[PDB]
Amino acid sequence: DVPSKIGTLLDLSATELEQVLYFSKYIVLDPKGAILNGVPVEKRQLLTDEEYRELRYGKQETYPLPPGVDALVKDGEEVVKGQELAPGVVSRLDGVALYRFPREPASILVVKARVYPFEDDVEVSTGDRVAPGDVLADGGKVKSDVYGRVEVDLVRNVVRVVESYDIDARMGAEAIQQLLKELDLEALEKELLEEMKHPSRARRAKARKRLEVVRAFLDSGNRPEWMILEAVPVLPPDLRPMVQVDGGRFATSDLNDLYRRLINRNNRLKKLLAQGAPEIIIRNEKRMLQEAVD
Amino acid sequence: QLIHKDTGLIKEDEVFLGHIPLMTEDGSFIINGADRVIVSQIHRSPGV
Amino acid sequence: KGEDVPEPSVPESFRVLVKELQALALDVQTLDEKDNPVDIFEGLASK
Amino acid sequence: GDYLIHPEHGVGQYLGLETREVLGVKRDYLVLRYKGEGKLYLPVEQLPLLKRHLAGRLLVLQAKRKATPGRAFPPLPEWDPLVEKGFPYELTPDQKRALEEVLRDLESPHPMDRLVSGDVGFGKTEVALRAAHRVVGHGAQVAFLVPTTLLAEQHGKTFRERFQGLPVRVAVLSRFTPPKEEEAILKGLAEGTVDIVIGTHRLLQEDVRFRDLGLLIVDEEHRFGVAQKERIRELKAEVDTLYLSATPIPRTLYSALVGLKDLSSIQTPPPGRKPIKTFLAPFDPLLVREAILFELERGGKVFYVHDRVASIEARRRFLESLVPEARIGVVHGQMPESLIEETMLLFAEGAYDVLLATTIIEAGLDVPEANTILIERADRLGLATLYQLRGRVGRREEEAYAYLFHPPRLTEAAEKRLAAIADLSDLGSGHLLAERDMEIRGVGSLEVYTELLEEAIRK
DNA sequence: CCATATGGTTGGGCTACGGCGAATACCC
DNA sequence: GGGTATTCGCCGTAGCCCAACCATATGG
Ligand SMILES: Nc1ncnc2c1ncn2[C@@H]1O[C@H](COP(=O)(O)OP(=O)(O)OP(O)(O)=S)[C@@H](O)[C@H]1O
Repeated sequence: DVPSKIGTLLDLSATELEQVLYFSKYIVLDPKGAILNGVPVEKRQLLTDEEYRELRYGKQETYPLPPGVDALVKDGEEVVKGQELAPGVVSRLDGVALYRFPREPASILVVKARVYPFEDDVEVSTGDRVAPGDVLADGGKVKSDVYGRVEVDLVRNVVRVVESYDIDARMGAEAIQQLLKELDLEALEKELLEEMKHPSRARRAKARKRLEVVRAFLDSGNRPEWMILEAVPVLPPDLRPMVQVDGGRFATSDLNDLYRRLINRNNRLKKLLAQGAPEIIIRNEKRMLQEAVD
Repeated sequence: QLIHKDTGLIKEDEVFLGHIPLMTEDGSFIINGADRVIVSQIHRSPGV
Repeated sequence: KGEDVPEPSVPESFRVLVKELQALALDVQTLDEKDNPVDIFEGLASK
Repeated sequence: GDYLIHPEHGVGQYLGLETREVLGVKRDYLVLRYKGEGKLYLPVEQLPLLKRHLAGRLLVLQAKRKATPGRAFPPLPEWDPLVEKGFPYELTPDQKRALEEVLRDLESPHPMDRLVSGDVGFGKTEVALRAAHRVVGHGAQVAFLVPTTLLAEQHGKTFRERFQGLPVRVAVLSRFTPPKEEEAILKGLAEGTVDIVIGTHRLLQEDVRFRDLGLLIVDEEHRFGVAQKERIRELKAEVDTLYLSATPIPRTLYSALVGLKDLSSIQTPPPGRKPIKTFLAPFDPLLVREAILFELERGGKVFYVHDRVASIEARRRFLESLVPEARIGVVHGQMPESLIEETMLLFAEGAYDVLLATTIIEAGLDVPEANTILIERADRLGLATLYQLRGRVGRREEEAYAYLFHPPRLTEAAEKRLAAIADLSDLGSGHLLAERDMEIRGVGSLEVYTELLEEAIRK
């Protein structure tokens, strides 16, 4: 129903909740001090899965080269964007590089990673994420100076770290419910009053409507999270009477068919999560689940 | 006459195209035993 | 039986409407005049 | 007025010559009447392109041989340790029980008529191996009418893997079998110097003469044939019958088959097994890319099926355009045996990586390294075929991944069919109850059977 | 004399308008 | 940026298909 009351509270548009409720883009919970291509990120933020991966795992580019030919870059070497990394292949991004097959490499990756050579022990393990200014290795001498996940290298005695953020964003009604758990209505009402003190009559009217809705949420005594369903009720069966007509057919309420399709898809996705399926069919099945309950 | 222009193949046949309801003598129609009729329909003439 | 037909208590339409509304994930609070939550089903099909 | 024969359209009746019309083109025609006024006006340039000129009989036969003993079987309890040595593996005690059960059905003068079932991949061969060894232990021949000539070739490979220390003369007769070898095998078992035969129903249609009609072991009668079931009955005059058809007929015979076929299923057929981690989806090529990446990670093999409604090599080139890494090969039918066995030995070589079949009859092989199976055309499949694809991949110490794709997501028969497929957990009797439900749908009579049971004792 | 093209066999399975409104346009 | 239409714009008004197998003919 227009205006969407969930979108009225959580300050969105119908397209954005369409996205996050049919798994088109992420939405954040904590920015965790991340960034988006130069501008830092904020709460209630759209995010493509491309950007989600890029801020989580990042952009790594691997390049081919002539077979049996030694490259200008050596193993574990800093690369500048625009460098002639190869005999003939120009760089693209900024990070450290690794070979594939010497004799004199065959292919070379470069990654968004800082490197810090360790001499003594490492204080962390591989996969551990850590902010700048925090210790990493050599009893605290080698330390984290970028946001990223650490990879130790006992071979070259280098604690490297692939520079990435630990921002939590999700795609789902669980995430919408998560945001709905975190609404102080009081300062919300107060800043709505501040927009009432603003001149601009359009934003004044929008804030007026949002204020009336949130005052209704105040007085009615409700968690807005109760707009999200987690256990759907099941009607008495006689009110959906699937009965036998004289011709052998069953005069049947369509609610029985609806309940059947919901039970089928629901127990199917329970079984799917029970095994640890690859996530693509998980997203598609949750899409069909929301479609079915709709 | 299914006639290909190029090879000159002329597959000629006498196909069957369903049934057409026939008018009675007095002017009615007999559809499934029911007695039916068609009423004329006036409308605007074409042209300018 | 040959007497006056009595008067029904909770309405049949009332009851099925309450259950249809509770089917829509919507609690409906049937009250008295003093906000005591009155049951209309007498605990028949309610735990 | 001639009985002419068009080389393309067969019968034709000469009518004359026509100088008929085209769109402003003057070519001439000779004219032919066909069946039901087909007046083809053939152009004259095609002048040398024309020439001139019931069951109750079998039912009471079945009830007769049911009432008839036929022959008895001695045990010979010394020969079977020798060949029993020849398989270095342990035997399931359920399987050993069913083995001794069907062998005591053999040793009775009644005809041995049983069916051992169970969830596949357990050596259903081995009971048939030692039963056939006892049968050739008394000199009696062993036949095997097979579902697939590929399975015939694999079964002959396993039999020769067992018959090393035995002087057993085995053979395979099929369409794929070369004709000199075909009639040489027909000769060799016609006088019986060939002992054990496998093959498809050229064995049943070329009227071969047999020498010992003792033991008949047939598998997978579900796709054999109904009138070819009657052909099996023609073959089965006074015989002892074993069926390794875990996948039965949809209760159009399997209703009455219970009772007189002592159902001898085994449970937990193999130990050390893995639940088949199936999935299901609609079609997506990137998922195929990730799946073939998974199987090249584990270094395994891949089956891939199709509908065969068109060519499959064009689809194969399309998948190779998707994945230019692996080496994909088609085992399409209607090819000579040279092509099929070259593909089989190249996947034994395994430089070829993806077996692109179109049929379970094209792909009923217990290839060990296969652990990934993908299906596009799961909508147009019978359930028995579907789980036969499922169990047909499967090896010890290894998981399995199945990706069955729904194009419409809508066909309600196949919707509930794939639902009652996807209810699976792992091995053990779930196929049996699934077949039970499918057979409920299969019927969906005892009265005439009570009549024929009565008269069969009188006959 | 041997090796395919195509035939036919059975089986297996299958489907245009009132009309309030509203982003927007026009105005001062 | 507040005020004034506005204009469309949707809301309400019981049949095959395809697979394998065997057979005959037919070309090197
Ligand atoms: N005694 C045994 N116990 C367990 N597994 C065995 C035994 N003997 C053989 N096997 C395995 O069983 C498999 C036989 O191949 P399958 O054909 O898949 O099994 P099958 O049951 O004989 O045939 P099906 O059921 O028609 S697929 C092989 O992988 C053998 O290693």
